[PDB]
Amino acid sequence: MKSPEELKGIFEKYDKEGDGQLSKEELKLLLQTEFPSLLKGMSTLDELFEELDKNGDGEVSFEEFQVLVKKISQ
Repeated sequence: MKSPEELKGIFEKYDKEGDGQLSKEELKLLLQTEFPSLLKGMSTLDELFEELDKNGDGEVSFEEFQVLVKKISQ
């Protein structure tokens, strides 16, 4: 891997709303374009936001998303 903190460089940018986390409006976007391999066939719209962050808060911050980035790989 290039850098372990390579995850902070993405989510935070897709946080173009100003809420600390992403409503799927900002997530479905982060998955497509930069993280296609995951949102490229499986894990569709409601299958990535609810798949790993829906503990019941219609939102996905960076640390809920934390392991998210690690889930996008081994």
